[PDB]
Amino acid sequence: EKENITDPPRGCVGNTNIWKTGPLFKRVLMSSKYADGVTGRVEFNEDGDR
Amino acid sequence: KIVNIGAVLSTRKHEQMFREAVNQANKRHGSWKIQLNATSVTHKPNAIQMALSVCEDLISSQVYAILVSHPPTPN
Amino acid sequence: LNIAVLLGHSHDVTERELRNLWGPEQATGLPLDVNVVALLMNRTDPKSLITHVCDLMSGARIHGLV
Amino acid sequence: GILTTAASSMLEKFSYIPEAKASCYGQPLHTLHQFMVNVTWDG
Ligand SMILES: *[C@@H]1O[C@H](CO)[C@@H](O)[C@H](O)[C@H]1NC(C)=O
Ligand SMILES: *[C@@H]1O[C@H](CO)[C@@H](O)[C@H](O)[C@H]1NC(C)=O
Ligand SMILES: *[C@@H]1O[C@H](CO)[C@@H](O)[C@H](O)[C@H]1NC(C)=O
Ligand SMILES: *[C@@H]1O[C@H](CO)[C@@H](O)[C@H](O)[C@H]1NC(C)=O
Ligand SMILES: *[C@@H]1O[C@H](CO)[C@@H](O)[C@H](O)[C@H]1NC(C)=O
Repeated sequence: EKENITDPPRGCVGNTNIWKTGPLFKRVLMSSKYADGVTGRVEFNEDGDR
Repeated sequence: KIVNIGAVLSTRKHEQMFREAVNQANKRHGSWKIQLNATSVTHKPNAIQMALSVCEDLISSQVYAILVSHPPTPN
Repeated sequence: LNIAVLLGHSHDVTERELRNLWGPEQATGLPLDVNVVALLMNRTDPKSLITHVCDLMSGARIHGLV
Repeated sequence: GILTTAASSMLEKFSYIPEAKASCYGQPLHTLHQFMVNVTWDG
């Protein structure tokens, strides 16, 4: 849904430049709020836990 | 376009429900142009060859999230 | 013992000075089977890192990684 | 110099210094990890 869609390239062939939207995708994982689940209401905290 | 999703995933029951969840992710999200593509790697007791399987199966796959789903290792 | 020194492209360092770095030196050489292997590598990606580490550990049992 | 000094000073302590792994495929008594804490070479 957001912009700057970048992809982690084939880093195993001649690529050492890091993926710049790494912390962006990690922040997307941080704001992962859910109310559905067999285990229950799953949501990541500031430490990335249940 | 297409998204590879890779996991340490060998015992075939979670192969089956993992492909089922791939189908469900393309089911409850409308008709958006994204597609999914599974990637499963198996057990290796030696973690060097675990990392070898990860690097020669997941870097070229361009995965976004990798899931380790095998606790009961004999080591 | 067998010790591997490997570099990339930092400081434009070649390998011939690394061949001549240990040879006439080390007057206090107590162990006999001591050899150095100097190498360069274009790619520092972890696939080739693990590959060359396994190649040098299989390469006549190198005991020291630099 | 640090590696050769630790190896030569451990050779006087323990005899069988070369103890390596064969290869990465196919699946500790005296190391220099706990030996070269006190090292000084070339002044
Ligand atoms: C992508 O991020 C940069 C800052 O890193 C921003 O300037 C830009 O507006 C974003 N996307 C584009 C190309 O509009
Ligand atoms: C909360 O506990 C209950 C009972 O086990 C169960 O629904 C689930 O384990 C947990 N999640 C939620 C929020 O229902
Ligand atoms: C999609 O999934 C299959 C599952 O085995 C995998 O083997 C394949 O590499 C993936 N698609 C392609 C053609 O990369
Ligand atoms: C590394 O590989 C690239 C692509 O083949 C080449 O352009 C470059 O000159 C190489 N660098 C060296 C000096 O090994
Ligand atoms: C240096 O450290 C080693 C560790 O085994 C020890 O045996 C040795 O006595 C130390 N040398 C001195 C006297 O500082």
